[PDB]
Amino acid sequence: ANLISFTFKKFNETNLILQRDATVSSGKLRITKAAENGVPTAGSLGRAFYSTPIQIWDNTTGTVASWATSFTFNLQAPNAASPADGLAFALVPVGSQPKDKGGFLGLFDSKNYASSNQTVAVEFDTFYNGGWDPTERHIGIDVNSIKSIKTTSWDFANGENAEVLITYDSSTNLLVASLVHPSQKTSFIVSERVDLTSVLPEWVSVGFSATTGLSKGYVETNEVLSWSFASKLSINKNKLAIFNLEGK
Amino acid sequence: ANLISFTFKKFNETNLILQRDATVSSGKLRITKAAENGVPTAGSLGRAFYSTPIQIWDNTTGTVASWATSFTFNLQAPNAASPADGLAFALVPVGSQPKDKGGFLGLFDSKNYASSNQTVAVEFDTFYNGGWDPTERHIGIDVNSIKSIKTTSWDFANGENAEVLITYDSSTNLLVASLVHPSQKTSFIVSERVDLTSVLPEWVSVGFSATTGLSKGYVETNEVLSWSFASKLSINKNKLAIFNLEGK
Amino acid sequence: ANLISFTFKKFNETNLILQRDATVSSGKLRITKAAENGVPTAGSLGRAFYSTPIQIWDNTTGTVASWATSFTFNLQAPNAASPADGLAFALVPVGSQPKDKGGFLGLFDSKNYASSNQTVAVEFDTFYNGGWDPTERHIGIDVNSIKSIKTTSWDFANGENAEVLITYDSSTNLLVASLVHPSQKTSFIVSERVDLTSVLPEWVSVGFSATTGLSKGYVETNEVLSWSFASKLSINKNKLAIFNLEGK
Amino acid sequence: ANLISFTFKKFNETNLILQRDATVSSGKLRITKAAENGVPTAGSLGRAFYSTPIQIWDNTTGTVASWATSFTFNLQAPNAASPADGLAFALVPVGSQPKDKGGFLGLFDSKNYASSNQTVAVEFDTFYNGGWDPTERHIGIDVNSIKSIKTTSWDFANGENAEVLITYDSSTNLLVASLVHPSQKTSFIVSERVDLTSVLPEWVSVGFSATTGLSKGYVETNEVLSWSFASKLSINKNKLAIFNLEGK
Ligand SMILES: OC[C@H]1O[C@@H](O)[C@H](O)[C@@H](O)[C@H]1O
Ligand SMILES: OC[C@H]1O[C@@H](O)[C@H](O)[C@@H](O)[C@H]1O
Ligand SMILES: OC[C@H]1O[C@@H](O)[C@H](O)[C@@H](O)[C@H]1O
Ligand SMILES: OC[C@H]1O[C@@H](O)[C@H](O)[C@@H](O)[C@H]1O
Ligand SMILES: [Ca+2]
Ligand SMILES: [Ca+2]
Ligand SMILES: [Ca+2]
Ligand SMILES: [Ca+2]
Ligand SMILES: [Mn+2]
Ligand SMILES: [Mn+2]
Ligand SMILES: [Mn+2]
Ligand SMILES: [Mn+2]
Repeated sequence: ANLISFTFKKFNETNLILQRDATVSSGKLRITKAAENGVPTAGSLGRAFYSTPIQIWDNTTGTVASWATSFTFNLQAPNAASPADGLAFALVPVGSQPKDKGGFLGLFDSKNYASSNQTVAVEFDTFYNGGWDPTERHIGIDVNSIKSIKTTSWDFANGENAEVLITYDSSTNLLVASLVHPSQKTSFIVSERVDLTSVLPEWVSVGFSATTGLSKGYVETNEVLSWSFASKLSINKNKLAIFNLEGK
Repeated sequence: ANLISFTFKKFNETNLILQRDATVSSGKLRITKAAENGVPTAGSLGRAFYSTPIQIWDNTTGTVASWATSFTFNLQAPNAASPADGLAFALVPVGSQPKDKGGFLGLFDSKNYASSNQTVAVEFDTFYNGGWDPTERHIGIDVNSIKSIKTTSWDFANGENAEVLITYDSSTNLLVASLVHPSQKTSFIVSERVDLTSVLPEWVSVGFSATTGLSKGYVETNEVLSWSFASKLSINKNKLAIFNLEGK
Repeated sequence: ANLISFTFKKFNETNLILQRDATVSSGKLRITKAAENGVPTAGSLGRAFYSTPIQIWDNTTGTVASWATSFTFNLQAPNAASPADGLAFALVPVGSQPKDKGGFLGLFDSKNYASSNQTVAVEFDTFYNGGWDPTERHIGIDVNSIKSIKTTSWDFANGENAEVLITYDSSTNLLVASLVHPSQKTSFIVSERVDLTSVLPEWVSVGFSATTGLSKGYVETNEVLSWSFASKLSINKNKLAIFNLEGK
Repeated sequence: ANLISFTFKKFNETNLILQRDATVSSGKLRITKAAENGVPTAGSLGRAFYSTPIQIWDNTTGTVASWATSFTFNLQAPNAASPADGLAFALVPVGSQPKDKGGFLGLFDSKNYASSNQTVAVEFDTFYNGGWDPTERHIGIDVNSIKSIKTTSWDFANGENAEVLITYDSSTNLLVASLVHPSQKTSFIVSERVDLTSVLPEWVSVGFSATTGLSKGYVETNEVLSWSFASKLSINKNKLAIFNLEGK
């Protein structure tokens, strides 16, 4: 069985693929733009992916990878009544480029299903886009669309660390995503069946995408403090307890 | 840093401490009694712990272990309208013996706080005991009492696998417990601050406790299909993504 | 696949089976007796095993475990021209008791093959017993006999740390043992085919055995500073890179 | 602490940086050219490195990474009396290009110390270059020169798998390299102190380099069957047991 894993407790440019406004500052992955004084700027889009492609499924053998990722993020809004747009963990084709900003989170073009995007994302959505969104802040699973196939309520705590765990089990095709705000003692969970052989190419880049608002005042930070990933592809035909010790 | 981990995809008597009705049958940990025909029996109590003690905190250094556990369980009731009582993952003192059966799950004596029990448990409670329980099936965190310090709703699916992840972070003192029913695509999550140095002895046995009803007809299986554990104790002063690959 | 591992950077009585003179002092596993002033005593025998049994092979499936262990030891002799006897890493039957002291290292009765001992050991032999030993200090593989089936020269550095790696590959039946003296930049290696299904019971205790001389003046310490173990048993049919990081 | 690891039981172009003749064929990394009939060709040079750079030391904190790698290789010569030249595991600067072929193994220019190459390599040298080589087949440690700073005898078994383990301990600055031929039950070991902060840049590519002879008839395969790597960089201040299970 082929294995790949990593743990970034601090970040570095050298092992990341940085796109647009995404930047490493003082060991922190700052996906969207912040001023020298620490003011988040509007109209920002940023992306970061790991420098090594991950084989998510094998066409010749029919094997599917089981994988898990954990990260700690922090969305900090100067004014909570007006922030946007959110951040997401995504699997994209290898040389994949950013798409629409704002509510599309740098990952999608529109609300309708476009299979040629070949993108799976778990979004953490700070802004009510209504054109497609549920009423409150939510975690969603995005398959080739910004219009999540399933969501769950997220009691987002402004400027407070969120510790995320996303797991994919090959044998049940189940994608699970959970968020914890340790300072609030709150927790949230989403689970949906996703067939990755239907959605993603055999090889993907894993990482993050985030945006700020399309208006001057709708601003927030989209920072990632730590990140851990592990994947296991069987040859023919994920120890999770040991994995979250690495990251969250 | 001292480390300990294991993964049981199948079970064996030889590395377990079996108490009361708990038994290994065909590689499955059957905590409570089942007939030769496969009929769950009432009035049953069973416990299983790992044969090696886990240091959960160090008095001399002040260090606290971070740990994670994942398991898959299956509660199967012939009649869903009348089952009891549930199963729990517990940390108990090393030579610890079973307590009250039924709604006390083999772990506690009463509803009031008794610190000398020194027991932390995450319960999966199939039965409304009301004397202390919420109205529906629930996951709860038990600290020296059967009366959980916090609960969350559990849409229990009869005879369907439940994949559980329990994590404890030393730095935030946060115990998180999540349950997934992959066949239903449902998921549930509980999080509460627990100071283990206040609750548990330095050394504990980790494992499971379960009971059937205190009436002839209130019967269910309490089976554990797989189990994974990992713990990390720093010397002075948990990679989770890699851990759940091991178990769930 | 069933997994078991641990890493002791410091030692504790609570997760060990201590036999005879073996003792934990200031986080160090002291296999043989030392005075309050730090003087090693003669005629000493000591043993330490992990509290959880390891399944080394499965009779019903025919599967054999692959395993690896790493430890750092220190043999300190007041007078190098007169020390004895050495220390060994051993796999013994579960409730196994010490045997002959001195040159037999607490593991064997005699030089002739006795299959009922069911013991595999990698010895680090400080003393020329001649009755069976090579001329100089040696690493040997012991199968049911103190008379090694294969040895290699060991340029033992008195009172200097030795970092050991022992690996067993199920698919090649190859036991490899290596010793490094980092302060000397020296290294030594032994490899021999051993069929464990022929030698060991299905379940074993893993750990250490050591002895001091059978004369007043032939004295040394037999200390173990750190210890790491991992084993993997397939269900029906070892990552050494990551192992020795955690390991050594 | 930042972590990185992988295990290739089979190979893929997508996560490798392939240079010159190096190619992936049927899941095997074939470093040097082979004909369609399976005939090794002369005058070949090939290199393969992992697509993610490894931080081997940190200038700002003074921290040095501990790392380990394990691989299985196979050198197959049609005529043993005339093969060349060998293969090596190397750490090179990130965008580093191949150097001289033949006896220089694609890694070096000459025998004299050139610090600007910034290359550490463990060589497995099939050919007596005399200009710098010991008389028989050898494992050597190469620091900025093809003239090894230390070697050891290698009883090379033609067309037989060699299982290699290379470890670097930050605290002792010790590089250890061992080779096992499981079919022969033979083993070999080399150890030397290397200060990596003196030799390598902070970031390196890890991987392999190999060459065939500079004469028509001096031909061999230089195949790598599996490969595992793990590295650990502390923030301010390696479990080998578990590593070599996943590893080898
Ligand atoms: O005002 C901020 C908002 O502006 C909308 O036009 C946009 O679609 C939203 O995603 C959000 O950015
Ligand atoms: O009838 C079944 C029930 O009986 C009650 O007396 C008991 O307290 C419950 O835990 C449950 O077992
Ligand atoms: O005096 C030292 C020696 O004494 C021998 O009789 C004994 O067999 C050796 O193992 C060694 O201990
Ligand atoms: O002919 C075989 C040999 O030829 C030499 O000139 C060369 O330096 C050696 O590396 C080897 O390839
Ligand atoms: Ca939105
Ligand atoms: Ca109850
Ligand atoms: Ca001897
Ligand atoms: Ca040469
Ligand atoms: Mn949304
Ligand atoms: Mn309850
Ligand atoms: Mn001997
Ligand atoms: Mn050479």
